Amino acid sequence: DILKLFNEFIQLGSDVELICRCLFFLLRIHFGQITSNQMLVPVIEKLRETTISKV
Amino acid sequence: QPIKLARVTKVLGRTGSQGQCTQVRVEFMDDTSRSIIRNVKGPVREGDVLTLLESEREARRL
Amino acid sequence: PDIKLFGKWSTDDVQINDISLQDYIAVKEKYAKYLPHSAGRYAAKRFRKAQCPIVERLTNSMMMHGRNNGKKLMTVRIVKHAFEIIHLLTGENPLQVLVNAIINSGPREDSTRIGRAGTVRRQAVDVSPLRRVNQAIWLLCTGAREAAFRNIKTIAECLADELINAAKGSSNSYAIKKKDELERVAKSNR
Amino acid sequence: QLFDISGRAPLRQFEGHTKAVHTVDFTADKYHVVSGADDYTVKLWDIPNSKEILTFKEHSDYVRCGCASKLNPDLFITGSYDHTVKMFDARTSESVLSVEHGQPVESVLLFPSGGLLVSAGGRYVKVWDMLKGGQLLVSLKNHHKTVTCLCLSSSGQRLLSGSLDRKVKVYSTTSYKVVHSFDYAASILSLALAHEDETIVVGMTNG
Amino acid sequence: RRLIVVLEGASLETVKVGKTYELLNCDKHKSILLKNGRDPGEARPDITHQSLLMLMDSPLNRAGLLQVYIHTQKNVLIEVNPQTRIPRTFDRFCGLMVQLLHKLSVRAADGPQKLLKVIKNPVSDHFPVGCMKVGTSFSIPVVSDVRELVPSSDPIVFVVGAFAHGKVSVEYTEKMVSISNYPLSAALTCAKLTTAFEEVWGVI
Amino acid sequence: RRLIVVLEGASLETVKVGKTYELLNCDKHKSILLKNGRDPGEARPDITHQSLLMLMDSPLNRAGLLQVYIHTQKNVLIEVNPQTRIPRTFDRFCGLMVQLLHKLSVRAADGPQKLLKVIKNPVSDHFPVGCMKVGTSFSIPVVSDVRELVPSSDPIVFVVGAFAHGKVSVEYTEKMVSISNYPLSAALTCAKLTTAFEEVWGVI
RNA sequence: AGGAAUUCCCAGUAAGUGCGGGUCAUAAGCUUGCGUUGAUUAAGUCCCUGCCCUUUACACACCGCCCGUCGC
Ligand SMILES: Nc1ncnc2c1ncn2[C@@H]1O[C@H](CSCC[C@H](N)C(=O)O)[C@@H](O)[C@H]1O
Ligand SMILES: Nc1ncnc2c1ncn2[C@@H]1O[C@H](CSCC[C@H](N)C(=O)O)[C@@H](O)[C@H]1O
Ligand SMILES: [Mg+2]
Ligand SMILES: [Mg+2]
Repeated sequence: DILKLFNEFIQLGSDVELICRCLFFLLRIHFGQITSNQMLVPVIEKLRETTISKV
Repeated sequence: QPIKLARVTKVLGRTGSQGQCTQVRVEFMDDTSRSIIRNVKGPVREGDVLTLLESEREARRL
Repeated sequence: PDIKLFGKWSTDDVQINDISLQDYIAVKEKYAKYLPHSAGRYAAKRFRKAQCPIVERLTNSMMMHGRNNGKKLMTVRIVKHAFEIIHLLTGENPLQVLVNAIINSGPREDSTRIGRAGTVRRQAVDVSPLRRVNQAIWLLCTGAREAAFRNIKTIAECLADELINAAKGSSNSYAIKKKDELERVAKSNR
Repeated sequence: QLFDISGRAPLRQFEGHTKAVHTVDFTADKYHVVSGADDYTVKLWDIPNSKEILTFKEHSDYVRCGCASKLNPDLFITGSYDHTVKMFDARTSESVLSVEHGQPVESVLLFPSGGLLVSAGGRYVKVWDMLKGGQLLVSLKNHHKTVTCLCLSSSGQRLLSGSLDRKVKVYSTTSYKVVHSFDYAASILSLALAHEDETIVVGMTNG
Repeated sequence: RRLIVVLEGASLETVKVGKTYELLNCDKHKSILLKNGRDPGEARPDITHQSLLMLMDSPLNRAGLLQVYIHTQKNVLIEVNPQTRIPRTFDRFCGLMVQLLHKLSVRAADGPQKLLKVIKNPVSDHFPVGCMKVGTSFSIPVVSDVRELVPSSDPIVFVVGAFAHGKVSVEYTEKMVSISNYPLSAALTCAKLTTAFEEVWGVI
Repeated sequence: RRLIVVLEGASLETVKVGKTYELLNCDKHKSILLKNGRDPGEARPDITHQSLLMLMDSPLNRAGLLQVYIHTQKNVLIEVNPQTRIPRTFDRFCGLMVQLLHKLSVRAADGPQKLLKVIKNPVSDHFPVGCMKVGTSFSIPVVSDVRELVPSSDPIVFVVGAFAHGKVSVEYTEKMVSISNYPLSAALTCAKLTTAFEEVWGVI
């Protein structure tokens, strides 16, 4: 859920640095588990496009 | 429910509220690459191996 | 050369069937000694007593219980007699018997208490391997002491039968009863 | 009761039997015991486990003589004053072979090689083969009283029999004929042989 | 196998009036209870008295398979020997506690063995290890059959409160059970716990 | 169907000391009792005390399925209402007994309905029709299982001795039974009697 | 073999044992040295009981205003 909510926050363009610091910390610590779950595939695709585009 | 094995990755700290147990991060020895937070009673350091009867319960939950 | 405890019990044949307790039971080739009396400083630093051989730890913890403290040679001979009796009765390596007894006697989860004046509540918690070994040794020594008290039976035979029953996993032993009740209370408090 | 040869108190006590027990012996493996008592039953116990493994009730009188085969832990023979020597053996719940003797059986011995069973009843000493079940190869009497005990020498050929008439008879197994005699002051209840023929011990009626 | 009965919250305590010491009763000491703002109606030695009469005369104690513990309100633990003969009438009963509570022990007149002895807290130390520990209370909605809870060959601990009001709550019990749909006295509760036990264990 | 129990040989009487009227109690009246040489120890009112407490508190009675009768040594026959509450404390119990003997009966505190009243001898006349009488004592060589003696839908009369020493013997009892091989108290005999009849009649 | 309450204690530490001295104070059924044997658990939090402080050296990096009352 938080990854979906983070996607909305980056697109609005408000408080990007705090969310980006929060976002990158979750991805590293759950890197092994996130890869296995196929349900999270669409979320990362949307996150991948938004994150680099906004920064 | 089969017996589970976990390895301690990071030692967080002592609860204070819940006696004097230690919150630790544990990752399962299976190739599932999962990781949860558990409460340990007694001296524990990084690299220890823990035996879990129940792998579903989480230390910090609502 | 091969180092054998008391000159007759080998350590190569000893194997540990628990992966969690492999790093906290010192019985293998590096920790093999002739006698359980080394006069080291194993209480100097945290976690260092994991390097002390398990037989010396059993000797130390058998001195605390039901004795005037400071008499180590008596405890060494008690341990030697117990090992001899175990070998006579069961016919296998007493070191394997002791290792299996310590593996079986150790609780896996305990109950952390939150206590007020009125009532006390519990939460089931994990137990570290070092505390597993400590409680296993403590329970075996206490069970042997309690069995030996006010009976025509010397401490050596009670210790021998306690290790035999714990290694077998039988419920006739003190440590198995304590471990089962602790896990039962932890299960009830999940 | 199990005892240590250097202790003072029994290591293990077995409470299964109800009346007096008179015969007890180990097995081929050194961790089980077979016992026979006067309650017409014979029980097999485990030493480390401290419990009775198995029981048998197939005899009609006092059971006072028993032997266990050295080759196999499963095979052992039980004799009684009921005129029957029943071999309780293998891994089953009943006797596999039985043998009839004309007098109460004082003692039984199993010859290690060849499966020969020697049984003593009254004056008679009877030899039975296990290649063919219940085959009396030879029955012999050289005593003028009841035969008490039967012993085997270190060599397979020599065999000794003691009785109540102050007289011990030494036979060859090959010929089944007496080759020597020994004469004593009192009736020989026990006859014991050391390694080779180093020491001969005879225990009497009196002290 | 045995049955362990622990009397929780016994109202056994000693007070002095005039030159004499006697156990605190609600009726005999009505005036002094009103003094110091102590609420009346808790000084009830009778509940322990009626409960004790049922245990010590029960066939299970007669056969030697009953052991009784008393935990008073002042956190004092008392061991009850099965060979003890408790006073049947109220007055001389109170003399025993006044004898017991000051001298900390009671020796038999015709026997060298002690009969009543005060020991170290907590009571959980003195149970056989591995025994099951169950309490009795009406607050449980479900009525449980006593015969079903009886172990075949293991000791078990049953805790009965010795108070007219209140709920049994001690640390060592693992389950709470009710065995009747009606509120009953502690003494009768002692009866229905024991009377099921002899029939399972073959004492008739 | 209903269980009727009569307490035979009860030791209930009132004596005069000073200007006040007090129940004849053994302990309280050692000085008076020794005079005239009548035997001490016979006056044992407390046996009636705990017996009523066990009987009245039993689940059968609050079900409406119990009747208790008192036949004292001085040949007084007493009825008790099932709604009656027996005092737990002994002297309050001796309080109520005193007013019965002189005032012949007692009304409820909140109503005119009768809780206690002494009626005419014999007790056999008030028994319901088609009821058979059974006696209880230890001396019988054969022990009777109480579960066998219960009738399915017939009222039943049992006699329990409330006296100190002796044996029950009354004319209207048709048969005599024993319930155990041990010497039991009248309270426990009342305790066991009420216990067995409970499950058979569907009361739990 | 000593209840309820309460006191003390983290490494040659707790506990046991012997052997000396009486030293310008104190010390006699006491006081102090010396040696021998020698352990179980713990190396961390402010949850209770409290104690000591604070809330105005500009590398990189991090962070971005404690509040209220009465007097003059
Ligand atoms: N039906 C029943 N089953 C088991 N125990 C009972 C019981 N009725 C009463 N008790 C026990 O008897 C004691 C006195 S009865 C006191 C009543 C109190 N409200 C209560 O039930 O707890 C209590 O401690 C209670 O545990
Ligand atoms: N085992 C038993 N079975 C049935 N009733 C018994 C009993 N033991 C005692 N009672 C009853 O309890 C009362 C007091 S006991 C009275 C003493 C007498 N010797 C006896 O053992 O019975 C008696 O009235 C008797 O009827
Ligand atoms: Mg002490
Ligand atoms: Mg000294």
